[PDB]
Amino acid sequence: AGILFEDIFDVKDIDPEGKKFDRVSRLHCESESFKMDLILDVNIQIYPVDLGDKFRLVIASTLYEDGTLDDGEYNPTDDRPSRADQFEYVMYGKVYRIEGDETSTEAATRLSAYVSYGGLLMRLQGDANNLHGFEVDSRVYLLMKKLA
Amino acid sequence: XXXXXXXXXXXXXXXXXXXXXXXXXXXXXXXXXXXXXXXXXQTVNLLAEWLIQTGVEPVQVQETVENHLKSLLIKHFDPRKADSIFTEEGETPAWLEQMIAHTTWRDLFYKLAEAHPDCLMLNFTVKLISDAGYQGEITSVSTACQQLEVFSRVLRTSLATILDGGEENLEKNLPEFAKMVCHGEHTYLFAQAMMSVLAQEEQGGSAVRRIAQEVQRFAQEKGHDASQITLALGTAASYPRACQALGAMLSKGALNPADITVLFKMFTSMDPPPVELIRVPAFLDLFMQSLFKPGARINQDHKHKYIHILAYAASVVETWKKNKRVSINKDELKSTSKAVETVHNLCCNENASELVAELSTLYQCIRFPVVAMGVLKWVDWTVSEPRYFQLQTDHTPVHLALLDEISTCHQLLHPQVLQLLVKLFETEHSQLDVMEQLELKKTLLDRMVHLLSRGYVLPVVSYIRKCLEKLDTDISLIRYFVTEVLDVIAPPYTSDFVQLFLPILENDSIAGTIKTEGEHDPVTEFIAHCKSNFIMVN
Amino acid sequence: ESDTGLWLHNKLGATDELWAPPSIASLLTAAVIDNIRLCFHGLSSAVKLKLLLGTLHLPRRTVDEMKGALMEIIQLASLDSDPWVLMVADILKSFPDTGSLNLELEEQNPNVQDILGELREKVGECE
Repeated sequence: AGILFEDIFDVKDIDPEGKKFDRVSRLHCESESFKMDLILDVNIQIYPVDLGDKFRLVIASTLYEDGTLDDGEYNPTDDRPSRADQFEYVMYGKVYRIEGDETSTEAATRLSAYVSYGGLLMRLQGDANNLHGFEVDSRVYLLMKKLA
Repeated sequence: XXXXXXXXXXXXXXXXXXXXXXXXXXXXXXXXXXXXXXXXXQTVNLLAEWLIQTGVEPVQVQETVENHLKSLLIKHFDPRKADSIFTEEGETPAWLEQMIAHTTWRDLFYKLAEAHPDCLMLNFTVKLISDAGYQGEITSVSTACQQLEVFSRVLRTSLATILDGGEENLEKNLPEFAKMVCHGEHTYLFAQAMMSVLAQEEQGGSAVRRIAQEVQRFAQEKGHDASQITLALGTAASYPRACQALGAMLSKGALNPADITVLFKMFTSMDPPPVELIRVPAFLDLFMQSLFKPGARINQDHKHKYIHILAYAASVVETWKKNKRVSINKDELKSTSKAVETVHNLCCNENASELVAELSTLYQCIRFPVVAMGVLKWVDWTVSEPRYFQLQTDHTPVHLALLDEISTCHQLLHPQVLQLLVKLFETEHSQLDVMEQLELKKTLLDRMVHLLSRGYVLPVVSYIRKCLEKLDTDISLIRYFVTEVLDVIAPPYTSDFVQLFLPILENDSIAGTIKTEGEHDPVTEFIAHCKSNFIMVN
Repeated sequence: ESDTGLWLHNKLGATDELWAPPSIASLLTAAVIDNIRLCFHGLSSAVKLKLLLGTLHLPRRTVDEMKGALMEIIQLASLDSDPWVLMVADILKSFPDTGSLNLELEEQNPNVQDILGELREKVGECE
């Protein structure tokens, strides 16, 4: 209900070319099943992620489970039940680029969606059947949750 | 009972079946019965050859242009929606006759276009190219090699082409051979297995092993982890843990000291492995990278283990008398170890007056081939540093005198030596004076003349012709090369050297070669000898 | 796991690449191989070929743990009518057992016979 995407990933690399920023690092992750790559900037301070972790990641268009489609204002007093209580790390940001392996004759097979969470970048390279919910210059959430 | 035809009689088949059983409303039938609204232009197109008889060219290029237009129409109006259906339906008189007559590029471009459908047409055209005598020669496509009967025979004819070619054709044919056999890694497995079974023989299998090693080098370039395939083909896997250590180390592409202690514990004992596990050239190249880079310091404790491993690689002999050894020797690897140790010390000390001082000991060292290859890689990694040419003695010929020593004492390194010299000659040296750049080029051409003196002549003169003709360098440099080559050579003259040395001399700066020679005559002697050799010059 | 044939076809079925993809030792665990062994005749030939070539990129100890299951996948691979799967099974049948690949590829194949005959003549005359 408003979810654009949902998959379980598995952390393979943490910022392998060196650590450019001390508080935020990027995670090179492969999916558990869908064969797709995800490069994710996460705050290590408030939410530490170690290598070899496994996490669920659910891009949702809104947190409110009815799909009420909020504007994006900070409402800390709204007691409408959101989906963020299932999760433990919610990032809001806009998706800024959907490039893909396309040709001027036939369709695109492998898509690559780009999304910035404030400044924290995430590239999700997968197949077009899984990234079809993404639209350029829309507002998405992140909703990751680590699990053993 | 229609009688409405201009030139639709040639379409008399499907008309006739629509003629006897027309019925209902035959408006479309009559309209297609007279849809050939022009004249007899199927015969007047044949009269276009009769008009070309009055034209400039009554030749076979007119029918070639008509067949090219027909091929462009058959590729433009290609039936891609029913391609596999039309393939799987008839296929008996059409594809057989087309592969009999017009098998030049038609079905090859058809299998280059889609190649996923039309398995009946692909199979029939592949079997007809198998019916073609020389091969597989039409199917020269990096993605149409996904059929085994095709790809095996294409591999066969390309191996025959390279093995009849030689060392000159080793540079030209090997990417055109390696783009097929590195396209799929399963095709790489098939090809390397064939390389192994052909290199089982000592009667000419060394060239097969060489071609396997360049295919493996191209696989390392393009992105394979093909060393595990290479070790799995080898006999090295009969002794498991050494080969597993080599597998992990050649999968990392770098030297681990603990891994070489694991190797060295297995060597220098009373049960060595068969020496073909260490003779793999990518492993010796990683040795040269980890040992003779001008930086990259080695921590003085497992250093002698490194030098002993390289000495055992490049030193010992054996006698495989029916897959067992009975007489090996180790009596020259102490000298090899001493030489490589002295050279690694000279590459570690990094003090250039000392490099001039111990140059007689370094000349003693480069009598050995592994030493000379290592010094060649070190001088490659030293001289090709940018902004190097700022120490200047006679425009720094010291390392280039080591190039002359390497070229003198050996002959197999000459392609790498020429590759280094033409890499430096193409490299524009910024921040130098232009006269100083020009004299640096004169020094490199002096080194190319020294390579020309020791036998290795034809790639050098071929490069000089290539840089006079294609993408031209300074003409004065070629004039200096001609001047220094003709001040040392004398008749008799082999016909290939005359054939290759003639057009650079006679075209484009005749006059500059003779200024003040006098006592021994200039190029005039070579022109006279060139008239006396050939058949007039032709 | 569940639907493991679809899982192999998902993680390995990108037919636009033909090499053994990396992290293939992290995609081949003994439980996953024992899931392959019952659904091996279902998945496509390209993914099957990726699988058979990826079984060589495992380390030696993991092959030495459960080489019997890998030999069972080899014996099921030798029965398939595909030319590539039959040839790669003929090469790869000796790798978990010995450590070395096969060199006797000569029987059951006129292709290997023609290539070896023509090339033994060519190598014999090109010394």
